[PDB]
Amino acid sequence: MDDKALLVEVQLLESKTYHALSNLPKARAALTSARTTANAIYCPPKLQATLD
Amino acid sequence: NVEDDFSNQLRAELEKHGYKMETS
Amino acid sequence: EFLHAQEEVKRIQSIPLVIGQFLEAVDQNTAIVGSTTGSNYYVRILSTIDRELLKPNASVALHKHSNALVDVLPPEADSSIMMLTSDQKPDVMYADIGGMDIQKQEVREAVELPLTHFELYKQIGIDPPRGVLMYGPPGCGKTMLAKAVAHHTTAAFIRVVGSEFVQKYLGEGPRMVRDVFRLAKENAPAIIFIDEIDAIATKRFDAQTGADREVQRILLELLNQMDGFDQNVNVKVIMATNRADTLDPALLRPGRLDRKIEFPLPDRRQKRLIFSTIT
Amino acid sequence: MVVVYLASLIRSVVALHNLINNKIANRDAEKK
Amino acid sequence: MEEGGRDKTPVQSQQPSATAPSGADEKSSGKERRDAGEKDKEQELSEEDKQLQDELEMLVERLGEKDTSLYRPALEELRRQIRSSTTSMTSVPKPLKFLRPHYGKLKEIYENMAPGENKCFAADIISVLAMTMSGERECLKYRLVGSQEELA
Amino acid sequence: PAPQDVEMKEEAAAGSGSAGEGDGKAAATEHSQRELDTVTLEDIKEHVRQLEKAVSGKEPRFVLRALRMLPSTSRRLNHYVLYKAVHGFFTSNNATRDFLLPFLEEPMDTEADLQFRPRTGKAASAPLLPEVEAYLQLLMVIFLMNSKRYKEAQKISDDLMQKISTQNRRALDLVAAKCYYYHARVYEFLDKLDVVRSFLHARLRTATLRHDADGQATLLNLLLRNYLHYSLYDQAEKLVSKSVFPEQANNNEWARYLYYTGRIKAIQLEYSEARRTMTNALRKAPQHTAVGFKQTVHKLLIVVELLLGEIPDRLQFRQPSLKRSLMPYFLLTQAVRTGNLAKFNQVLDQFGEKFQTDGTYTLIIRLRHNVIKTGVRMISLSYSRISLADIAQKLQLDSPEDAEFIVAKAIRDGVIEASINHEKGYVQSKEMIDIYSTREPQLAFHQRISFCLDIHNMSVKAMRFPPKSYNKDLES
Amino acid sequence: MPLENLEEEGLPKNPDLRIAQLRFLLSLPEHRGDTAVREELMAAVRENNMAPYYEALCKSLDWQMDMDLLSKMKKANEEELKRLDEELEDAEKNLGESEIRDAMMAKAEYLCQIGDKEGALTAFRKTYDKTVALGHRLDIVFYLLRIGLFYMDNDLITRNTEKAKSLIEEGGDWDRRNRLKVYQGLYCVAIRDFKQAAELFLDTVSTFTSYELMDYKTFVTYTVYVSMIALERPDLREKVIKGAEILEVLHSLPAVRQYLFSLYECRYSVFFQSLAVVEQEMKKDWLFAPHYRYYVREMRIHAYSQLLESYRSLTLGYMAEAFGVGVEFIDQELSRFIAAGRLHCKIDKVNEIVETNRPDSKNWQYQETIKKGDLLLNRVQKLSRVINM
Amino acid sequence: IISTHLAKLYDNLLEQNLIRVIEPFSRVQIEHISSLIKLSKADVERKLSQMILDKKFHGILDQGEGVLIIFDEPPVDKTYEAALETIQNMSKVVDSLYNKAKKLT
Amino acid sequence: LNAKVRLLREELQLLQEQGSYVGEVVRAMDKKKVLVKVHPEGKFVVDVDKNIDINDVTPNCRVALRNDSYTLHKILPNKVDPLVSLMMVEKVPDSTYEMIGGLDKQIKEIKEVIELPVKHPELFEALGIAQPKGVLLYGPPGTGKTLLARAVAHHTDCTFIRVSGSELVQKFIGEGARMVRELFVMAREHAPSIIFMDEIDSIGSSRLEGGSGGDSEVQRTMLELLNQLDGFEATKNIKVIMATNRIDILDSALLRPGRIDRKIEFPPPNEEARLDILKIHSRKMNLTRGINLRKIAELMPGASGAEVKGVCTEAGMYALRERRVHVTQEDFEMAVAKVMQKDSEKNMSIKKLWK
Repeated sequence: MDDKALLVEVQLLESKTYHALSNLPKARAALTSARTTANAIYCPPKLQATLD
Repeated sequence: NVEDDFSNQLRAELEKHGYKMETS
Repeated sequence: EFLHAQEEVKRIQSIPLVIGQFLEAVDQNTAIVGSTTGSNYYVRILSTIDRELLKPNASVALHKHSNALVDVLPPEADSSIMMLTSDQKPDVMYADIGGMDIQKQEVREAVELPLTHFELYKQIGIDPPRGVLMYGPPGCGKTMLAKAVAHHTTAAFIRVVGSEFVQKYLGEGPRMVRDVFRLAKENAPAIIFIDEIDAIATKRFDAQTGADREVQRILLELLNQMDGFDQNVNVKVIMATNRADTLDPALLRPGRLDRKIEFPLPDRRQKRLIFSTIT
Repeated sequence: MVVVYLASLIRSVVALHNLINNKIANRDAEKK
Repeated sequence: MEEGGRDKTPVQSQQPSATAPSGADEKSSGKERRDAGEKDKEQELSEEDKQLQDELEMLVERLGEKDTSLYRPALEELRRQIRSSTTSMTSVPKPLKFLRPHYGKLKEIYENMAPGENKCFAADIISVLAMTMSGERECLKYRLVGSQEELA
Repeated sequence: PAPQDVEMKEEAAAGSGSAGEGDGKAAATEHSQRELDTVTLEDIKEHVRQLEKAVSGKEPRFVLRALRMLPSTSRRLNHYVLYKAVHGFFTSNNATRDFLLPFLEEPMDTEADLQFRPRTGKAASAPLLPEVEAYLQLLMVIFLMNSKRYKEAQKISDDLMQKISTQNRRALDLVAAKCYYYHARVYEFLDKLDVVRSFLHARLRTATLRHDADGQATLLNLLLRNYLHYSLYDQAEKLVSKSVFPEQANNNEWARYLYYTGRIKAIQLEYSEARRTMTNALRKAPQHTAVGFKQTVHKLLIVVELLLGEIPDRLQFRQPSLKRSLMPYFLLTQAVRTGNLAKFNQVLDQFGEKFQTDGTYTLIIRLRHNVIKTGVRMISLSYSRISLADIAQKLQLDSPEDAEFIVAKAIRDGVIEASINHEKGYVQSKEMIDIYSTREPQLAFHQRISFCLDIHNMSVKAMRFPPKSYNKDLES
Repeated sequence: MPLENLEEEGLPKNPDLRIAQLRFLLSLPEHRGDTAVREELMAAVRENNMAPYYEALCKSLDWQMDMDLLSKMKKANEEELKRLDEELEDAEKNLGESEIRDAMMAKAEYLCQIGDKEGALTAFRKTYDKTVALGHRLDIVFYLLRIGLFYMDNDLITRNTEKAKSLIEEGGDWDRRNRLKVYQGLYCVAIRDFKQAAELFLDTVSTFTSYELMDYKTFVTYTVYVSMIALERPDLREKVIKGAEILEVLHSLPAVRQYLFSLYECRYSVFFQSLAVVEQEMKKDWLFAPHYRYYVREMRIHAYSQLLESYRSLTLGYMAEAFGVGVEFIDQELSRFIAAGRLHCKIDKVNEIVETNRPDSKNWQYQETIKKGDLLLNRVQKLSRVINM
Repeated sequence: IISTHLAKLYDNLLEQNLIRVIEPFSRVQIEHISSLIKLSKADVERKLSQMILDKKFHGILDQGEGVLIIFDEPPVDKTYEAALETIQNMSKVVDSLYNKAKKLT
Repeated sequence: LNAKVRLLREELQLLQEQGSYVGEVVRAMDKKKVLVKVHPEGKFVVDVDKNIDINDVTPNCRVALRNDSYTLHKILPNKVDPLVSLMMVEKVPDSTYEMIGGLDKQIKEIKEVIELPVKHPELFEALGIAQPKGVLLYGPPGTGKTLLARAVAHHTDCTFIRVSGSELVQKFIGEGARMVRELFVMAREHAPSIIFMDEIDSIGSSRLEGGSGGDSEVQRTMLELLNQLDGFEATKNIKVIMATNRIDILDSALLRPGRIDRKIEFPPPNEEARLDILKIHSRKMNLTRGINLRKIAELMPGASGAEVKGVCTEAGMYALRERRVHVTQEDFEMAVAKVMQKDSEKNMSIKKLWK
């Protein structure tokens, strides 16, 4: 039942690792969860830039 | 009948290392 | 003689013809159908050609001279032009708009994939996706997303308003509710879209107001359609509303519509995408 | 061809059986 | 129910008694009909006699698990039996006692179950037995009148 | 007692045979008569009824227990398979026969249609009389070939089966036609100097006058097998050519004809054709009746395939599970492949005696051309231009010059197909690197189309024949 | 998880570096109580020494059994025997379904350890039979399968993998699917069909996260050897080299990674000496193959194919150096390989062209059509013969 | 991330540029195409070599003569393919056809 | 080939004959003719055919018609009815008491009430006075009234024909308000049947408070025929299952005694229920990695059952994105969150800066 801005950041960094291997599916699934909490700003500038 | 390739396995690995120098 | 005889039937199979709808089979020989001429008919099904893919529900043609069922029509034929999205089509796609990329992927996953592919959902073993409820801010192009996926499928789209569900001859209105859903099944893959349920999904109704009676039935029938649809490959109703307080909180709830999607009212990134099209 | 032959083999059993039934009926009569 | 796996007495039952009446009584179906009719052998009729006290007790538990689904599959065949047709008339000392609980089983089917068929099947077995038994039968009716549990 | 248990089955045997005779007698029902008569009835009559249950003393109990000597002698015919005048010419275990207690059962069912009361035996003139006589012999011959009886019994078969018949009919000739072939195999097996061929030739004249399709087909295949044994080549060559050998023939007939034709072709240097028929023959031959000849096909075929320049697999030896008997042939397979003669000559002489039996020895000596051929064949096809010097070092040939003559002769035979350029000195492959410009993909397809069309014409005619035969005879 | 044991078996099979693995192999039956069983597993190893035990020789390289290995075995069977009896007694007390099947498995393990292989298989069937969920049935098949794979007896392996795969959708035993994927690939290597193994393994890595089965990393490494052997470069290129699996692991791959890099660089001297390296480290490290001769033919034919595919002409020297294998050898292999038409080439040795007829041309499509087509005629004749009579 | 991105960009560039030079077919010399394409002699040979295998231009490279030949359209493969397909389906059928036949003999 | 030629030729002449309709024989007359009520056209009195007669066709039976002469052809058991169109969407019923419910009490309580009167109605009549009247299923959407109704149908051995509480649902030959009688005739014929009279009573507000109203008016009559005509008072082989969401919020027609005798209360979910329902769904949909069904059940209960169905389904959709063919833990847990927060957002509205 939990998402948080900090929890998204782990998933943003996991997507990055997946992009470098050349695999979009596992990354795309992960992107979704991350953008949703992001929509309403609740974060310092560093998290925002990673999500972007 | 039985394939000559098996007997060839041991002989083929070794050949490779020498051959490249020996012949062009 | 057989080649000469077949010629004779072909002529009959062809025009003149009068259209009907073929309900159901009571015999392989003869079957029951209903016309647009205002007559229900018992008509004979032509032999030495199939009468065993005749049997499912479809549009059908009956000969004018002989009063028989010589041949069949697609289920596509004899659609209304009263109805939306059968003298229009959307031309939009995902590329054409910027923002709400997160939202676009969710809608796409739910609507677009089962239509195109029935098999993927089966392998995994889940029931194919249910409809998506779209509620959010005005003008964020919530409906636009529904247009972009509808276009991608390359299939029939039946698009109706709330006003089209309610009567046209007084009391026609509940009957029309049954018709729209079944019509989509005959010409499936297909999408059913409701632009407005602004006075239909509202809990409050009277019968002391004669007008309210048809409307309170349209809501009750819509709850039902969701029940019958389940544990099959039929996708649910996809709808658009202004707010989230018009719909009922205890008659419609998630896991009868898989995804119930709110579109962000604050969203910094969405706006960045709108400006970037200009760039 | 093969299908008609498998059936043909089954027909054979009845068809043979008829010639023997007649034999058995002729013998029951001559033995009384 | 004619089984030597125990449903009837080829040797003294006690195990199926409690168990069978809840779902649908299987024990008494084979016991009253099948054992009586196949063997009118008197050493075998004595096992049934010992069994008899148990047989009486069966009526109060049977009234506890009443419900139309539980009752309907359990007996259709007891209803059908005739004593002179199992020829159990021809031994008087032990079959006469077996009739005493046999009646108590039948009465629940006859009225409570309302349909026309249950009454008519049930009539044929009561009459034949009643006339043959007489004097003891009058006592048997009285016991039923009172009822093991005072219900409907 | 012992013959009572198998008694139930004797009534069963009689049911199938009696009907078969019945069918034959009314016009031409021929197709249905031959399928019943051969592998199908026989596998059951012998194995299931006699051997399996035990009690082989139910065979001369079956063709006699009335005391029929027949109007033309056939009393002896019945004795010799089993119960000669003593207990068993193989296996007795019968308490009732016709020399132990007459009668106990009637397979004869009191009607001339296999057998009948002694009233027939001492004299009859009936039209049912030839029909029972021809039939009488089929029932007997069934145990003879399976059990492999020998001696005098074998010698006296011929006398009774033909030269008691010189008048038959199409119905009768067909039955007799099958009986002669089974005796002939039993004859072949003993390796008696007493002429098998002579009887089979005498039988042919009778076959031909009735003009019965069946008689020609059976005798002819056996006549070739006889001929191979004596090793008189010329007559068999002519006899094979004359055989049209009908398309509507039993399965065992098909396997045996192809097999003989293959033996004949192999020595001739027509090995491409011989090897195809011989491989086919093994598959086509049954599990039961075929076993004597069957063995012989697998042994000979391994040598014959080498003669083409095929290199036979290990799976071929392991899979029927005969590998032990096949072991020497296996040695020849290795010798052919390597390309060196010394190993091939040594094996040929040493196993020489064993090969001669099977009839391989004449084919073994032909492999000497083949030892070298098979090895040059792999090397010429695989590569494009290769030196005679490469062929000689690998294969262990004497000289490149020696290898040069050997390749020349082969390209004349045309089973290696090449043109040699002895300039630089290489042997050159034929290859066009496009066969679309040539008719060959079309010609390949077209050949199939003729072969296919033959199946359609064969099938339309064959299909109706058994139901037609049944209609006249009446079906239940 | 017991996949390590298969890696121990495999390396001695080809007689090269056997010595160290022989010892490691021997240690595993002490733990288990597998003395008798070892002789059976030894059979799979064949074409090398594996005969010495405490109950046999001590002369050859393969390691002696300990006095302790024997004693432990006595303990284990006594203990197993005690568990089986104990498990039944508990079964009477409580639920029938779970407890009884556990008991039958005890009996199978006991027979399987003493060496009564037939006895173990009848018991194992019993286990399968008993009414429990389908999910639980799968758990019991996975142990016997691993044991089956060890001996490399074909029959045992076929049965288990095949039923196991059916159950997944029907029960809904998707959770078990993960162990199963790896298990399907093991089957696939185990028959002489390395072709299947190449497609199967690649899928296995993506769907696998974890559920009681061998590491993620180990599979990826193994995926590369199957992928290459069966697949030609365009298939190989998409799947592994662009795909995720190989890159994420990074390290522990150099033999295999050297193969892919060299193949990309397309300098065939470099690819061929890496063929040999990946054969020694990876390929021989598998016991798998019911006839080893097929494994050797496929690695040589694949490498050969790549070289011939790229060029319609090569000079003989470039081709011959690139292989690194002898004139005698190249020729000897070539004659067998050409027939197949995977290579479809010929050697003009005296002008020094290595020409290729092309396996993409009309000459090829013909070779297949004719070859299939002729055999079909022989077949119509065998069918036709039965039907008439 | 950067490396991967740069790599994908490299494979696409290489394919686009080749198509223009090769386009006449036949036996274009590796050297004339090299000049036009804007590549070096050593680099072009290697790029072409990778490409034949990948079939990213559908030609064949001839290292014996020192020319690149591109495969011209050949006459129909269609004839062979329809025969091939028909014969494979019949082989499955034959296997079914035999089993029932066993009953006769 | 002769036969094939003949079939087409006969087919051509036989067919040419103009007209061929359908009617229903409402009744028969002493003139040995029968009244046919042609369904969208004039009524016609025709003589009996030699194919079927008055003995062969009993009243209010649907029939085929031939020609422009409206002569009898064949008997049709079917009739055009909105019931027919409702079946098409309904498809095949599913579910059992156990899946929906979870507790052994819930399953027992529904089972006794419903099943036994279909098995033997004669018994019930005797048991009290008359045959048991309508029954009411009510509960939260954590028992789901229409879904339960489909679970009941397998047990009872009935054809589930869902019956709208609407009677403007016909416009086939006229409105349902007018043609209340047709719905009845079909219902009887396809006996045994369950007529699921779905009127949730969350439609109407003033209709509920009052007694009068158009909707109330039409509904009242359809119920009254059930008693007057009997066959829900001689029998109860056909069960009238009413559904509402509360004990009392009912419309005046449904509420009153003599078309009610039963009301059944089912709880909303609990952890123990959620375990059962999630398990059954999990296996069907796709089971999670290492099992964590227990965790989700312990943590919190489902709002409805629908919510638990939704979690399993939603999980499967995420796994496809991943390039999987099966769910993991990571997907299964995400699904739970997504369905429940959205529910709690829609339902609550006292939470604005409160709780």
